[PDB]
Amino acid sequence: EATEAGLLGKNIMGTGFDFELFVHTGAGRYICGEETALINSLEGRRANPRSKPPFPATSGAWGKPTCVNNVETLCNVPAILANGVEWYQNISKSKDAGTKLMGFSGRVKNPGLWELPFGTTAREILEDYAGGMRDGLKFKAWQPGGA
Amino acid sequence: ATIHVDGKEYEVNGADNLLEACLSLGLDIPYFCWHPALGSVGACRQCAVKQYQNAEDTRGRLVMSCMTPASDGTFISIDDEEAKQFRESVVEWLMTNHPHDCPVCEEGGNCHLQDMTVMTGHSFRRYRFTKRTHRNQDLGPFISHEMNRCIACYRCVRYYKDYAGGTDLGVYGAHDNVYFGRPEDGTLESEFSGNLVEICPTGVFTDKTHSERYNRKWDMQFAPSICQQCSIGCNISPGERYGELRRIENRYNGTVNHYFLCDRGRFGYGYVNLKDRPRQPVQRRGDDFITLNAEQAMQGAADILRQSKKVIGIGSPRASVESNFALRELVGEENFYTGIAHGEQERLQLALKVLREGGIYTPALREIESYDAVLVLGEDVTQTGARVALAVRQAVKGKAREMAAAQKVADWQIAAILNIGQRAKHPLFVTNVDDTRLDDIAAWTYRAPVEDQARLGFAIAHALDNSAPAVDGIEPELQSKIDVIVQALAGAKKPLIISGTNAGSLEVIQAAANVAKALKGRGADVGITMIARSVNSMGLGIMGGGSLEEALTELETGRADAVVVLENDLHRHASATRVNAALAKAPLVMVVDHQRTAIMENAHLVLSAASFAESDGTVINNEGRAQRFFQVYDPAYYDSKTVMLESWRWLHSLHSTLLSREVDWTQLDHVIDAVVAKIPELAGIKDAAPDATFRIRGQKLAREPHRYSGRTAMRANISVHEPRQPQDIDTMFTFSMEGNNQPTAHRSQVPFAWAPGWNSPQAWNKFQDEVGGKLRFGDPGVRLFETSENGLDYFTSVPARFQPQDGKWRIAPYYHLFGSDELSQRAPVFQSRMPQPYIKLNPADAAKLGVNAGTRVSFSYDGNTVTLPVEIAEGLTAGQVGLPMGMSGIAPVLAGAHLEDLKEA
Amino acid sequence: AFELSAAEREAIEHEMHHYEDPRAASIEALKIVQKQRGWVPDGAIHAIADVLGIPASDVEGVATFYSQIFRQPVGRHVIRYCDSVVCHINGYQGIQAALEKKLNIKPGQTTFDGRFTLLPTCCLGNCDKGPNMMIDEDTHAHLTPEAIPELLERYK
Ligand code: SF4
Ligand code: SF4
Ligand code: SF4
Ligand code: FES
Ligand code: FES
Ligand SMILES: [Ca+2]
Repeated sequence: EATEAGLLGKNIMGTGFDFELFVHTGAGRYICGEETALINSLEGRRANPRSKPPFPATSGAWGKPTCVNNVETLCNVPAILANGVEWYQNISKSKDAGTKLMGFSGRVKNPGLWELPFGTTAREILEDYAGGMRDGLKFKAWQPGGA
Repeated sequence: ATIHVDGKEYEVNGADNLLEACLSLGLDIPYFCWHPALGSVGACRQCAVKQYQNAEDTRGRLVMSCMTPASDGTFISIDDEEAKQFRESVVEWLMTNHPHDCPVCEEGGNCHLQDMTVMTGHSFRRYRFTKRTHRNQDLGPFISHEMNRCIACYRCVRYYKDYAGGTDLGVYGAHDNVYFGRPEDGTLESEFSGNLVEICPTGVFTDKTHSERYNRKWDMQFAPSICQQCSIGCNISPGERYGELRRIENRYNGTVNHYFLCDRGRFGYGYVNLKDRPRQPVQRRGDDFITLNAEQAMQGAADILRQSKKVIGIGSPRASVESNFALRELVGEENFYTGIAHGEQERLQLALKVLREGGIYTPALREIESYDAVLVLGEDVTQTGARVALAVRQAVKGKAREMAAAQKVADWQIAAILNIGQRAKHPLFVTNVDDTRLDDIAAWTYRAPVEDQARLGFAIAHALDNSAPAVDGIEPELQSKIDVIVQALAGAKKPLIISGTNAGSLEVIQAAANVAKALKGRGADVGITMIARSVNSMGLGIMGGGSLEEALTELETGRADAVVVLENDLHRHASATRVNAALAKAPLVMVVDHQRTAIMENAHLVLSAASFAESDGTVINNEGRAQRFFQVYDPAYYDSKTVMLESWRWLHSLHSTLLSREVDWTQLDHVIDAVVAKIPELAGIKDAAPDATFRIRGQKLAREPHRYSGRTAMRANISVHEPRQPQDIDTMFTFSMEGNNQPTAHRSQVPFAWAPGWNSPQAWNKFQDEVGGKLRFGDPGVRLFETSENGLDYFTSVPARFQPQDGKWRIAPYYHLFGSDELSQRAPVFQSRMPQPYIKLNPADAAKLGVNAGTRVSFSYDGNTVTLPVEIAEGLTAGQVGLPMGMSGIAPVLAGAHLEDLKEA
Repeated sequence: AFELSAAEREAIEHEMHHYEDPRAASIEALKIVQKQRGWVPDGAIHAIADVLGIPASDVEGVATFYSQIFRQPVGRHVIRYCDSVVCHINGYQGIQAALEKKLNIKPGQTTFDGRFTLLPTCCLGNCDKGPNMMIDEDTHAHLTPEAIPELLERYK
């Protein structure tokens, strides 16, 4: 649809900047998530990571400078460039600027996914956003990041 | 740079790795995945040390010595608590799943994993769970494979892919079920697969030929010798036990053949322990053969030579300099004929003229890899001598190396270099009759006859310099390819021109010399190398003499009634019927040889000469350097009836008994004095190894390690009374353990690599001033040549275009690696590896003959209609039939010769 | 005796049109062979190596490295049940026992009629919706051991 609308191709809305987008569906190994091993798997090789400090920003995929970014980083950048920078610094009074897709999972009453600003404690998320846990559970432990 | 290890200041290189800098200082850091010739990866974590930035620090950080650059201001520590217990944990993790089969392992006392397990000091086992097992694979007749012993250090695939360029072995597996090998079962088609025995620190890839008739490393009597299979002259360490040669090891030499051998030189030692070898002086009288000792055989041979009127000494390129000169002194100097064809001798003389009179520096094997472009003219480098082809592979990778170095990344991390490179290759232009194994990395491959390759070289030389003679009839697309070649060569800082005498024509050598002169005339740092046929063919050319055909005419005419053939088959260098008739017409034939050849029949006397495992001698490289090989064992230690004396010893005693009627068992350095006092061109060979009266700190050098076993029961099956150790007056070596193999000894030639705590082939790093570089206290062999001030002239003789004809067929050489040498094909292990004798036809030629692939056709040479099955070759040209040189019944003289009557059998 | 169909060659060549290096399309070529034939046979490695130009060792290593590139023959329906920790808390041992009692096999093996092949999977990315599984690129969440025979009867 973006290619049909004149974007994501050659001379995007009369700029001369040429960009082409592709989707590479991997077969699946958890080590492919790391950036150097993602680069190695993108080149059709086994997904072994690479040593540092030869960085991907200097020599990545096929010896060319590359940048690997998460989905949420590239979902947060267009809101930054569309709404401003001072607005992005003025949504949460914490050292980590911006919003994060947080949420609890595992025998919870409402295990879901909600976008919340940084500095929000896990307790309020668990008791109101997750709604607490189910009947007969005492919440003996938790893990901030997934596994 | 200045670093501080263990609270002690050291001065190491700045751009190298910390692991190699610490190993160059004699310190001990265990390692599994780093190799000096393969770069550094992180497949293990064995080289861990503790690094500090400031002069004083408490915690530090556990880093890898092969990933840390040896920069100015690093304060690393090795034998602290944390790094030592981490290395102990890593060797514990390697012994987590390792089979309990050390005494039934081919490595045993040659295993790096044992050395680094003992060095870390880990004996108590806390692992109680099950181990990991794998199946096995059949990797041909050379490399025995078993996967249980592996530690996943990735050195095998790193060598086999990045260094050797092989497209067979690789990594197939997962987290713990990681496999190293081939997707199917079959022979490794790479010509460098035999270096996996020493590349692998474990017993995964082992020597099958040494697995049969196996002995341990400490039981091996070693010697420093030279490989006699082709002209590259790689320094080897043959090692024997119980009177038979058992294993050839790679001998380190930083100028030629640093770390890797080829398959032919590694596995073609099966001819010296054949049971049909001449072990006695056998003389035939009447119609039956009698066996003599040395004394009365020498007396009888001298009597028959005295009764003769003229003696013809036919040398061989396989024989040493000392033996050929001993023949040249036994017979007259005016009549001494080199055992090669007239065309072969002309090509060898032209190659020597280019080498020592062309004014162009000839690179050694190590410094071929530092050149910026390679042009190979008419030479199957990957099949004649493959070590230059491996160095060409490294020179091709040099472009990726220098492009990575332009990005300010270190040179010891090969992963980043191959990351930056990405199939970026230096210009490699190979010309041959058919496809080569270098075509995978070559910038261009030219499939054409020998005359067309020579004309291509003449076109390259004319485009590089207009003073060269022009060649006409060049097609515009071929002219564009010439333009591409010359603009790649003109932009190269250090171009290289490779040729050889195996092409079968003089004009290819002339074209290579013309291109080298054109590159030198414009100020480039051009090098030129020529791959000769046999191990000491260039020494035979330097000594010189008549061709074999001149000797055959002399024998057929009747001017000489006595012929002495030294270590020559005589059927590879001339036609069989003519040689047989000439030898039958001669009233006296003496054959001084170590192999049962076809000329021993109807030969009046056979002298049991000694092979390179049983003789001392000097061989001259294709580069031009003169190295010398030493004896491994005394053949009379077991089965004392046999003598098996050296060829030069036999001929010199024959000459002495001819003159003074007395037998003189002389000494090797006397023969060296003779060759440096008689031949001024050979005056430099008394600098490779010193005199026999050379003892460092008073004592000699040991053939065998200090733990030589069974010294009082090795010969007890025939005599409990232990014989005296064989006294060696020829060399600086004693035959038993009381010599010296200390790494810090003032010497250039090392029998074997053994250090306390280092029982592996990775113990060679203690014998070098810097690891992975040159050998300490110099290198074996001296150059014997200097770059001439004034070069040759431009060779005006440009050959014409090869025009095919229907009646006459041109024989195209192929030179299979395992079948183009008599000494290689005499080995029983090469028979299951070598291909069957075939012939090669064009599709158009097969259509005009009406035959299909696999059908026998009969061709007539020397009046013999012999039949061979055909193969369809796409790269071959019309009017040419392809033949494997060096085969049984197919002499290498036929390369460039014509063929008639190509009829279907 | 393996050979490549015309559609396979067109798809593989169009995939190599998307990358600078033809080596980068090896995983997608193996995936195309998997989508057409169900698994990657021995001759397919050499076919992909000959089409792409990379050696067969690299293709074999790529095929044997990634989990969802099957080299052993599988059934017509690959059941891929979650083996991770969130579905462990939500309960995957019950549905594993239900599958083992229904198909009468062990994980990693196929049924005798070739109808199903049971396999654990690292994760499905559907952690918030309870235990999850995939059958023939069809995902299922909020699973119960009682609904396993009902869920398994809609596949051929
Ligand atoms: S087979 Fe040998 S060289 Fe290869 S990874 Fe294993 S231990 Fe290292
Ligand atoms: S490779 Fe070394 S450690 Fe392994 S079984 Fe052989 S001798 Fe023992
Ligand atoms: S390249 Fe030649 S000299 Fe070197 S090991 Fe091989 S056969 Fe021997
Ligand atoms: S030697 Fe293997 S990590 Fe350095
Ligand atoms: S843990 Fe099962 S879907 Fe992620
Ligand atoms: Ca001797």
